[PDB]
Amino acid sequence: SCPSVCRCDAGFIYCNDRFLTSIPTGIPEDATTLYLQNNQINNAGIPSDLKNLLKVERIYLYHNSLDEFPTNLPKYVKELHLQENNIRTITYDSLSKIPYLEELHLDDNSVSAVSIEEGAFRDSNYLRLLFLSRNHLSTIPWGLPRTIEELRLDDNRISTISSPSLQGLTSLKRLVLDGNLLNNHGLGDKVFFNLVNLTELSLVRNSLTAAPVNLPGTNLRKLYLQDNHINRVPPNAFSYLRQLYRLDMSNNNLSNLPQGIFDDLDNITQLILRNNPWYCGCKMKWVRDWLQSLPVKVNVRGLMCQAPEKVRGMAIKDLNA
Amino acid sequence: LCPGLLKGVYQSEHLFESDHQSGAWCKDPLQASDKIYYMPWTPYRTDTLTEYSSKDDFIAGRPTTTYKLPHRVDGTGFVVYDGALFFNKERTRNIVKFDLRTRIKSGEAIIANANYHDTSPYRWGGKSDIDLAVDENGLWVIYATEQNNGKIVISQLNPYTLRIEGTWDTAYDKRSASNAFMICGILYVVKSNKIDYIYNTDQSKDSLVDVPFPNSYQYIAAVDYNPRDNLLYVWNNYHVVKYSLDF
Ligand SMILES: *[C@@H]1O[C@H](CO)[C@@H](O)[C@H](O)[C@H]1NC(C)=O
Ligand SMILES: [Ca+2]
Repeated sequence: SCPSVCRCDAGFIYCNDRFLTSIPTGIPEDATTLYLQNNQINNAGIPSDLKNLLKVERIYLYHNSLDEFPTNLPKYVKELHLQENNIRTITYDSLSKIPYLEELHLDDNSVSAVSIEEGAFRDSNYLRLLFLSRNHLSTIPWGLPRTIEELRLDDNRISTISSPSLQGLTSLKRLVLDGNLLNNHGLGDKVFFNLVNLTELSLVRNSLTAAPVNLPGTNLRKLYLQDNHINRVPPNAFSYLRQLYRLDMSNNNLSNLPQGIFDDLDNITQLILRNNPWYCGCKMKWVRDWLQSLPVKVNVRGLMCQAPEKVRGMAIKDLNA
Repeated sequence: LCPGLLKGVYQSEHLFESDHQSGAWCKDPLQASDKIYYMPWTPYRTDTLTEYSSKDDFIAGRPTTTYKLPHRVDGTGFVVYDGALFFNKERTRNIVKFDLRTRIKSGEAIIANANYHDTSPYRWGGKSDIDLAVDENGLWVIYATEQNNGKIVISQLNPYTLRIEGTWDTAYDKRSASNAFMICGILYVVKSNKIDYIYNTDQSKDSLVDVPFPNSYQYIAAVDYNPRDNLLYVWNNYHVVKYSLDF
């Protein structure tokens, strides 16, 4: 029941790694999972009859010649892997052929800011996972489905973020924004505020010069802010983040902390503060007292004096004056 | 020094129950140390290794340090060998050589024609498409090629030059394997239940076997052999345990 070139075994059709420019037409109707990666397949090699495989639930098509978003896919596909492809335009039509899509990976493609037809996602209402790692996005799309639960936008050129882009994504749980070009003015007022179910916020390797305020503390457990160039921390940045049990701020330019910002971090467990230029003045004395009052449960790293030179390298909780 | 031909595998220790169902753990069998390295499995999110100073401090959850890997890892096939970690970079058939002391990747190697990313993982999946193994003969790579029809294929790999130094085609399907490990150039295929297949590379010959393997819990995530104390380091459904071996 299988083509000559590919090899099929109990629902699993192996057509991967065969120099395929086109998809075989003679396909088992009882198909379940498809392997078509590492071929030369572009958008014209998709038959119209492919649509009628009502039992196909996972499709792997990474590393092909898809030079835009594919049509004629099995109506009931739940997992789609389109990475390492040359994808540019994304139409409403294309996504609407698979509204029962649950999980989407678009790593290593050439998708940009406006490259998505506005309102394309208005139909895919099962879409829960979204991977835009390594694309060409200069901003964040507005018409994203509420059903989105994860969002990876790592290694793009994201510099600016409007509020109603992320508002409406209450199902959003993890928000990954590594390697983007984000500054505090590039941030929305209360753009993160409405993500009630947000759990992780990862903003590693950006250009932030201050700790962001108006963060949702309803479910935030882990907050990542490493590899930034942060000077200040606004007194209300960690307010109400009482479920925050993890927070990382390594490699920043932080010298001093304003008084009583961690009063609200009740459920904190791990606080990593490595590679920071800590000055130990009268402004820093409040920390020392706070460290000693701390339950033994919570671990803290990278909290040592670099300034003054006299007490450089020395642990802050041990000093007199 | 070859311990002998395997006669039986039995549970020995139960360290604790982790909060992740899948993952892997082992030691550096070529280092005289009590260092334990620990990597829990989360798909598309795995890029770290936590180092522990001792067995007691491991159970207490008292880590020595954490290693941030240059790439993601696919499956629970990682291995530590002579102060250097080896793992499978996500969505690729590339094994990454990672020097733990200087904390730099010192190289990389492509495992020719390997199926990857849940194309031929183990039974339980989790991108187990590539599993690394250490024995008396050196460093190995266990995978499945599309030419060998998804059935287990083993190659001997130079840990310092990352060259493939020989290949053997077996007859056991990798999707069937619950895991696998190497001893004295002898392959041990687990089904879960049983070791129901072995491959002796010295002879380029295989044989069907029937050695018991503890079904203590169902989700056998990882199985890695150790030539130093001659043990199995197994992760089975949230549980961190050791198996003893009968020779
Ligand atoms: C958060 O997740 C829960 C899952 O039980 C869901 O019922 C709820 O609608 C989500 N949003 C909010 C705001 O609770
Ligand atoms: Ca193994």
